[PDB]
Amino acid sequence: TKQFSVPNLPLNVMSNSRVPSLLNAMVVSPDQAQVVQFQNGRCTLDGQMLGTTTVSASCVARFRGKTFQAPDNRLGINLAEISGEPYHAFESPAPLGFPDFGDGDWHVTATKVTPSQLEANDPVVVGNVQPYNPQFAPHLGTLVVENPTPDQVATGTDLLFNITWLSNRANNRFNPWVIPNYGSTLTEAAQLAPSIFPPGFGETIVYFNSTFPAVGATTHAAIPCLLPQEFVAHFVNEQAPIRGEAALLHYIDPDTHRNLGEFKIYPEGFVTCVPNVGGTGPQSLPTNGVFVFVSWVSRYYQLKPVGTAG
Amino acid sequence: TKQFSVPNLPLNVMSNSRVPSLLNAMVVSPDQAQVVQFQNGRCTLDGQMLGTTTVSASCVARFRGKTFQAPDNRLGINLAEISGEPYHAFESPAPLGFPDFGDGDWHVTATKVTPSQLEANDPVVVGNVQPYNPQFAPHLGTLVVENPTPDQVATGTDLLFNITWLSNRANNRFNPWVIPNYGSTLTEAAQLAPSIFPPGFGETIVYFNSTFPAVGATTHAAIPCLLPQEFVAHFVNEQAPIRGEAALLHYIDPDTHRNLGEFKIYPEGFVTCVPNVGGTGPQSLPTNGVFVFVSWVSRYYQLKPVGTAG
Ligand SMILES: CC(=O)N[C@@H]1[C@@H](O[C@@H]2O[C@H](CO)[C@H](O)[C@H](O)[C@H]2O[C@@H]2O[C@@H](C)[C@@H](O)[C@@H](O)[C@@H]2O)[C@H](O[C@@H]2O[C@@H](C)[C@@H](O)[C@@H](O)[C@@H]2O)[C@@H](CO)O[C@@H]1O
Ligand SMILES: CC(=O)N[C@@H]1[C@@H](O[C@@H]2O[C@H](CO)[C@H](O)[C@H](O)[C@H]2O[C@@H]2O[C@@H](C)[C@@H](O)[C@@H](O)[C@@H]2O)[C@H](O[C@@H]2O[C@@H](C)[C@@H](O)[C@@H](O)[C@@H]2O)[C@@H](CO)O[C@@H]1O
Ligand SMILES: [Cl-]
Ligand SMILES: [Cl-]
Ligand SMILES: [Cl-]
Ligand SMILES: [Cl-]
Ligand SMILES: [Cl-]
Ligand SMILES: [Cl-]
Ligand SMILES: [Cl-]
Ligand SMILES: [Cl-]
Ligand SMILES: [Cl-]
Ligand SMILES: [Cl-]
Ligand SMILES: [Cl-]
Ligand SMILES: [Mg+2]
Ligand SMILES: [Mg+2]
Repeated sequence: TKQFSVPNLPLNVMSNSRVPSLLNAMVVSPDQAQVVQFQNGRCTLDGQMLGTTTVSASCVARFRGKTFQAPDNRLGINLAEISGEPYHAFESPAPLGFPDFGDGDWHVTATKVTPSQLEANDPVVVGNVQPYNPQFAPHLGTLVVENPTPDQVATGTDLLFNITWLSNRANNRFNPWVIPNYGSTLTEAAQLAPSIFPPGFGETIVYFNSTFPAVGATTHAAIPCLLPQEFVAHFVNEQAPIRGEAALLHYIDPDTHRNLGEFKIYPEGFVTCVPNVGGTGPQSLPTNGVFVFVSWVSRYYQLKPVGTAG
Repeated sequence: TKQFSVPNLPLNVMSNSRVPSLLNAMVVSPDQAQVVQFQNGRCTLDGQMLGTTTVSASCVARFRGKTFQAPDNRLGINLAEISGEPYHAFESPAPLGFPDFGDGDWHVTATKVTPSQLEANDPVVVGNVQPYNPQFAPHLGTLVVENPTPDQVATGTDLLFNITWLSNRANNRFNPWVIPNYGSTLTEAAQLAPSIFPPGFGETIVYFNSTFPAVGATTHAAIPCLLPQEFVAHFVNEQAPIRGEAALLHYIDPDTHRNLGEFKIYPEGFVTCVPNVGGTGPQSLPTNGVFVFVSWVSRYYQLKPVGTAG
């Protein structure tokens, strides 16, 4: 009998669930090629996270591990959870929050996190991770940092990594839809968050975008996700049981309470709308509105078209 | 009619409200030398943020601005809000989320954020900010990045800054309690979040600590804050009116459901406990417990001592 709700925070104060950035737009992308299968920002309406999704904003697209010396002055990393708890294979696709961008270089900045190594001196290590490299095995807990600086880092150093920026592979653009190949063969427990297929009734998937230093992207420096991280954290906190086939939301002007558009959020944890034909759908709406739960509805509830005709 | 609550997320999945890091401890510091007056992580129980506190996890201890050339190849920054909205003086102490560490160097990593500047090439600028230097004027919207790399950045470049690490000043240790001098004279509107005084009844302030690359700290790489960021986000979302002089919380083992300790959270937005005499108070409790609202209480409700005798 805990009733379902969404966070009533304005869109442009909530954050991406695949990079640590503010949300500043929502778009649709119906005629786009890739499957939709992000591993971060995946959460059911009753609060079960899927893939590698963490509830922790400060773990989104981070990773942590201990260093070892790999061939040709490459820096191997044995992964742990960002909390420092051990990471074991065969249970999830990768550690919690682990970045899910497969189509380009991760230019990373790391710091030492052992307090005894933080009494003095420069704790930073930088480098790049190439998820398309053959020595990228996050399911089994290991990856490589190419061209580290310093070249020489003592074995067993505990490092916490951030993605400072992403870039395209040579002669391609960087597609932020493409998830990594996590390697191995995943147990049933460690299964990827499923892919999401286009719903019916003229509906198209809604993406929440952030501007992000993603250099050479197909999207013009924009990272899409299926749910704001605050939605993930809200559903995990609430654990409201699913009581309908989908959940109708209204996107409200917060001051004047006018309804700016109708959306559906499905049990599997993604939002849809029906774009006004020939326009950008929700992209033209102001970004300072607030989502509110109206009611559960069935799958065939017909949404009012949102946006302008063009 | 909206009843008060706190997020029922385990402590060690919630995040600091003064740096973007996981919480991994809670401590007390009764014989602490400094006043308690953080500007980030400040929120009333009914959801009014104070100081520079933002609701947005991805704005905590970040800042943004446009570059200009300052004397001696110093890199001046004209601040904006992290959202890119303009920042104007005389309304807040500094932009939303602006870092509130005054006692040491900020070693910062910035990226370009203009999509047209992100089609190719390396978008990173690094440097350090010295909040104790005379050209640090965050209230009026301007600061300086010393020793930038590149040392030549075009004027008017939009940059988003993160604090990669902090370090002590020469011949001192870095005290993370010390807030910056924001400069100028603050209007009534732009007032600092007030300082917090020790409450009675044998209570002492509870700090939520993160391990963080703060080099040479008085705390050994630990950043304290008064509220998890998720508490800030929760109170802003809920807006539950204050209906008592303080709010009694229990810190519950989430599986065994047993009570590990009693705490009070006050309307002004800080947590207290009564340490068992001679011990570290809440510091010895497991960090995977969950805070639960019991009831409103008066200021003179007597907490059972928490922790061990030593
Ligand atoms: C090794 C190096 O410096 N290479 C330069 C190019 O940059 C590399 O380009 C690759 C794709 O072709 C890939 O994106 C690499 O990640 C990228 O290397 C990164 O960026 C450079 C600038 C350095 O900082 C490296 O340390 C870093 O790993 C560069 O290509 C241009 O920029 C990159 C970011 C990419 O957008 C590419 O498409 C652009 O043409 C070229 C020309 O500037 O110069 C070197 O080859
Ligand atoms: C300019 C420089 O390289 N200085 C070195 C010292 O580092 C500086 O120390 C200052 C305090 O005395 C202050 O913290 C500066 O921020 C710090 O400079 C930073 O760290 C160094 C290592 C470089 O990366 C700089 O680019 C950066 O700005 C260094 O002091 C020792 O480390 C620092 C972090 C601090 O903890 C200090 O107390 C330590 O003694 C010394 C000895 O290694 O070497 C240079 O002087
Ligand atoms: Cl019911
Ligand atoms: Cl709602
Ligand atoms: Cl989690
Ligand atoms: Cl240690
Ligand atoms: Cl049903
Ligand atoms: Cl219906
Ligand atoms: Cl009532
Ligand atoms: Cl209620
Ligand atoms: Cl509660
Ligand atoms: Cl805010
Ligand atoms: Cl009482
Ligand atoms: Mg899992
Ligand atoms: Mg203000």
